[PDB]
Amino acid sequence: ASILASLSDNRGAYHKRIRKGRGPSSGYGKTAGRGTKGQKAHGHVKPWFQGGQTPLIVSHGRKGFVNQFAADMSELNLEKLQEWIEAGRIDPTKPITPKEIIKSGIIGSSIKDGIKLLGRGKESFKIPVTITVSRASASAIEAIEAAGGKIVTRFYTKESLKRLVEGKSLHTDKPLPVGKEHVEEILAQARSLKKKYYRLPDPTSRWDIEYYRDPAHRGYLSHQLAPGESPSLYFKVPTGGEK
Amino acid sequence: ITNVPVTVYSFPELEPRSLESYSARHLHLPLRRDILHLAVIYEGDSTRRGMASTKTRYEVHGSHKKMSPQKGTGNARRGTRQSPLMKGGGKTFGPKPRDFSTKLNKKVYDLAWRTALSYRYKRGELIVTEDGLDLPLPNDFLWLAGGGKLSRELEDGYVRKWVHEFMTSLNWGKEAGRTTFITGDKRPNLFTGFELAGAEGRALELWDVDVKDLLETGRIVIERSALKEMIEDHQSDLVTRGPNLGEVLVRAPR
RNA sequence: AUGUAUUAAGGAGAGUAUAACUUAAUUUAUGUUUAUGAUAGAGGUUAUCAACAUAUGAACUCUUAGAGAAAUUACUUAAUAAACGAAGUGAAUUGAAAUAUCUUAUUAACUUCAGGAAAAGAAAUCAAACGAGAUUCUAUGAUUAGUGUGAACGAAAAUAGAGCAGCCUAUUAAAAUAAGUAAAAUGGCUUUAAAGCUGUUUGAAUAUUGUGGGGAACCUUCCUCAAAGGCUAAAUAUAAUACAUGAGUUACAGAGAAAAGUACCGUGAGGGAAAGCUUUGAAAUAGUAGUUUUAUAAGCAGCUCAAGCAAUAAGAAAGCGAGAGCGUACCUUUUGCAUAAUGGGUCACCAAGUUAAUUUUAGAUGCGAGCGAAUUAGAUGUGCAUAGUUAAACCGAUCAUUAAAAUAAUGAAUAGUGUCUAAAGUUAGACCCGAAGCCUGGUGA
RNA sequence: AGACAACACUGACUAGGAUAGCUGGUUUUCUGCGAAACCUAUAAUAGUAGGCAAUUUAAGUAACAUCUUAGUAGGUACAGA
RNA sequence: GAUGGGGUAGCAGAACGUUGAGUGAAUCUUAGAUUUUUUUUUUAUAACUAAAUAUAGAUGAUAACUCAAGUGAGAAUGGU
RNA sequence: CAGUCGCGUAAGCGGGGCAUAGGAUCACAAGAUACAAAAAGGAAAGAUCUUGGAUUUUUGGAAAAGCUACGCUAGGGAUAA
Ligand SMILES: [K+]
Ligand SMILES: [K+]
Ligand SMILES: [K+]
Ligand SMILES: [K+]
Ligand SMILES: [K+]
Ligand SMILES: [K+]
Ligand SMILES: [K+]
Ligand SMILES: [Mg+2]
Ligand SMILES: [Mg+2]
Ligand SMILES: [Mg+2]
Ligand SMILES: [Mg+2]
Ligand SMILES: [Mg+2]
Ligand SMILES: [Mg+2]
Ligand SMILES: [Mg+2]
Ligand SMILES: [Mg+2]
Ligand SMILES: [Mg+2]
Ligand SMILES: [Mg+2]
Ligand SMILES: [Mg+2]
Ligand SMILES: [Mg+2]
Ligand SMILES: [Mg+2]
Ligand SMILES: [Mg+2]
Ligand SMILES: [Mg+2]
Ligand SMILES: [Mg+2]
Ligand SMILES: [Mg+2]
Ligand SMILES: [Mg+2]
Ligand SMILES: [Mg+2]
Ligand SMILES: [Mg+2]
Ligand SMILES: [Mg+2]
Ligand SMILES: [Mg+2]
Ligand SMILES: [Mg+2]
Ligand SMILES: [Mg+2]
Ligand SMILES: [Mg+2]
Ligand SMILES: [Mg+2]
Ligand SMILES: [Mg+2]
Ligand SMILES: [Mg+2]
Ligand SMILES: [Mg+2]
Ligand SMILES: [Mg+2]
Ligand SMILES: [Mg+2]
Ligand SMILES: [Mg+2]
Ligand SMILES: [Mg+2]
Ligand SMILES: [Mg+2]
Ligand SMILES: [Mg+2]
Ligand SMILES: [Mg+2]
Ligand SMILES: [Mg+2]
Ligand SMILES: [Mg+2]
Ligand SMILES: [Mg+2]
Ligand SMILES: [Mg+2]
Repeated sequence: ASILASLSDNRGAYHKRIRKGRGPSSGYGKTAGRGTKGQKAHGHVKPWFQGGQTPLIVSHGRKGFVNQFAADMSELNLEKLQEWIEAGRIDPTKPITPKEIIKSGIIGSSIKDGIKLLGRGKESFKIPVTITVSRASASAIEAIEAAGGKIVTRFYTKESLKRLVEGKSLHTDKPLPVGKEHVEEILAQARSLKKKYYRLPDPTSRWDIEYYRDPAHRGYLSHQLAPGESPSLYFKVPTGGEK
Repeated sequence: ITNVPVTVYSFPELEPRSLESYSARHLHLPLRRDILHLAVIYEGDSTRRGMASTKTRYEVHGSHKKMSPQKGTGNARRGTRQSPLMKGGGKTFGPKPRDFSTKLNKKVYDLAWRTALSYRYKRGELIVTEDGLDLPLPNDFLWLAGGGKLSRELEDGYVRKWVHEFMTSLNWGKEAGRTTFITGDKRPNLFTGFELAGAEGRALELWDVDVKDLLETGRIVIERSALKEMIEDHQSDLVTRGPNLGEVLVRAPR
């Protein structure tokens, strides 16, 4: 009659409850499905126990190691980037920075050590955009430029990306200038801000520096190179000639 | 049609003065008994105290000495006196103070709030009224109560009588189920009138309403502003990208 | 049981108006409101026919001067439990299917010292090239990094919440900025080898104008901090009291105690009850009554066939049953039990796969390349998935092996996520009952 | 005399802290299906793991079983010296 | 004129009953609610009919649906 | 299949022996690979590939002697008189 006396869940949602040790006609009575006077009836067997035979992890050993220093990138494909622009969720007229990529839901709600642009669906991408990511594959750099766009791979960290979405740090695709000449130019830009904005860090390790110092990856530090110089901080391009 | 109308009445005379428009996904949803069931059972789990406690053999008072010798007695071997087999022993799997609360998605809970609100709309049990709704108690009586001439005994004996004869004329009393008055804030006349005469109905504040309260009594008498604030807070299923929420089709004839 | 508030020494003996509490054991006064209260009488023992607030007389003996066989002596305006805190000391049962390292475990316990709390505390801290900004408590991070043959043990950064407070002129009285110190070798603790603690033998330096410590072997640069001197409330622990809440208990329940640490047991340490009310009256058991059968018979006492008896009366046959036949209790445990194998005197009651966290599956259902959570304008809050591959990174719809690479081959590629119901894996007492023994602190000649 | 140390002494009593691959017990009904006591490993042989394999219900089937016809592997009973 | 029908270990599905809670400020009760019994009927671990005895207006009982478990005992030389 | 060596006129043959009887991991040691490098540059210690030393002979892999008639507990009658 009453609505509260007529509500229920779908019948398929309900499943039989098995109360063991409540008679023989229930099917789970005397022994409750344990057998007859064994270790599995009296006590408990360890989960890793195989009766005494040595496990394979010991006979063969554990192979390899788990890399604890490897960066975790948020993979982004051109197939998905195009779908977001056609839907009006990413304005292509403005620069597509990490702040606009995370707040768009294209890489999910999880922020990671970086964002890498992959080249899935590179043959159907013909939108000129100005994107700035942490990394990009060779197949995506040519597809972004074939359509008339610009791509720059900057250096980011997990804390740097969070501050970008939080507005605590302004985005910039240029490294911090070094030298006494630029000290004022930069200090003046900070005073006009009238707000505390954190700086984006720059690569300090040998690898990360070399990654963004080469033109292959469209690194933001490639300018610091000469046409004949190599990105490596140690190796050099040998000279070929009679000696 | 995507939008459904919602007439606004003047509570004392029940005169249709204004007309508002709400979405069909607000007051015209299909009746889902399963979804309503999951929201009602979800609220009962949270209201439960869950503090029942019982002692196990590891908590019962006494010494853990062995009661009798292992052999030679001729009786069944016994250990400690706190065993479940003994007289004052502890219950093995007895109740303990724990959390009985379950979890329910906000979008599913918001759908059940609007499903219970549509169940009342399609049946004519949702009577929206203009803001300021309060029981129109007589003026002379209110002048005496405030003055303090009337005793507490007589002050309550009258409200019980007036509220009874006032709810029977409207056919909103105990005869035709009961009525639930949902207002924005607390009102002296309304809330104090239904605390002395509760057989005719009850009054609740918007923050004190549950999905179960929208299905208990016979009718739901809610204010205009309260209804708009109830659907705006429980539309997580809809607004995720809007739908008509209180759009005035006919304005009050000032 | 939890939460909230308040409080910060506990017991005993004997005596007394037997609701009244200390030899004064029912002291003496003040103010206010008194039925519109508070939450025009009778009544001093035929009493306390008045509540709130504020004062007030009395308040014995022992623990508790010294002695002693506590409640005595002899003197005298003699007087402070437990739980919680910190340091010191520090096991074993247990697990690893034995067992030594390990685990159990910076545990239990004991000793000292201290307060209502204590401890800790304003970086010789963490971070990583950006920055954070004392301590304490809870959760996540995290069955992670990592250590260890294994079994297992197990961080921190950071985030969220409770609180938030800084200082040396410390809101209570302290430094002329710290040398046998930092540190090294060696023997140990802790632990990841660092850092930290430490016995023994040795033994530095003087500030970003780059002096010293740290950043997980170690050197270097850089960054960060400034030991060898100190103060600091709150959130926290425990106990007592009061109140609030209850798909908590309602008398073999709740607690051990509805009159209880009492009665009683033990030399002792110590162990430790039964017992509610005026209601209801189940079974077992006992003595009888009604109907019926029974003294020629060898029944686990039931079942199949069934004469007869049984209603004073129109109607209406429950029950008991002569006689005939069939049938060697139940459970457990076993290849197999009527077994002379196990267990039970009968009846009633108590009595065993439960809860939490974590990790999964099926079904149903919400949203959907997003899900979930959480929130004038902005930001904020674990996680999972969205791309795979390899020991691993680079790489990437491609990747790995081919000591150069190259379609040469081989392997690996396409909807998730939340909730409910239920069954489950893991760790905890882990479905219930049951050892002998091991260790620690106490008791007794 | 392994004697005594207050029921107990090849190491008392008491409080606190265990395990037991061993024994026993594990409570309502109806319905459907339905084994094994074999192999391998084990400080194992009263235990346990992995197989064979019981069950649940979804995808499949050129499935599985049996007979007929044709073909094949292999040497027993028998018979022989 | 469908097919199927013994069963231990074990697996699976569907239900009943017990205790408390929601609907419930509901429904019913001296024209007899409730009465541990007896009796009658119904494919029935359950309820129901009627009888006998006693007397309650709710600190009484209760269908249906749903929720949560200190939820079902001839077996532990079990305990009281 | 790729690499590149041998024999043979050639076809072709060769990834030890006519066939059936030699145990891992961990740790350690000798080489290679260039993966990661706990602030950073190096390194240490790790990871991958090849290789060697085993009555690890209880040979799927513990560093291990006895008595009890003073004996105890849990079981078995699954083994005795
Ligand atoms: K072992
Ligand atoms: K690990
Ligand atoms: K200092
Ligand atoms: K009786
Ligand atoms: K017996
Ligand atoms: K039970
Ligand atoms: K002798
Ligand atoms: Mg069965
Ligand atoms: Mg089973
Ligand atoms: Mg099962
Ligand atoms: Mg058994
Ligand atoms: Mg078994
Ligand atoms: Mg003990
Ligand atoms: Mg009890
Ligand atoms: Mg639930
Ligand atoms: Mg004295
Ligand atoms: Mg003295
Ligand atoms: Mg932690
Ligand atoms: Mg100093
Ligand atoms: Mg030192
Ligand atoms: Mg150092
Ligand atoms: Mg050190
Ligand atoms: Mg130091
Ligand atoms: Mg370092
Ligand atoms: Mg009791
Ligand atoms: Mg009772
Ligand atoms: Mg005879
Ligand atoms: Mg017997
Ligand atoms: Mg009882
Ligand atoms: Mg019970
Ligand atoms: Mg199932
Ligand atoms: Mg990935
Ligand atoms: Mg003597
Ligand atoms: Mg002797
Ligand atoms: Mg002796
Ligand atoms: Mg069958
Ligand atoms: Mg067989
Ligand atoms: Mg072995
Ligand atoms: Mg065994
Ligand atoms: Mg032949
Ligand atoms: Mg049959
Ligand atoms: Mg059957
Ligand atoms: Mg009756
Ligand atoms: Mg029994
Ligand atoms: Mg480094
Ligand atoms: Mg072997
Ligand atoms: Mg073998």
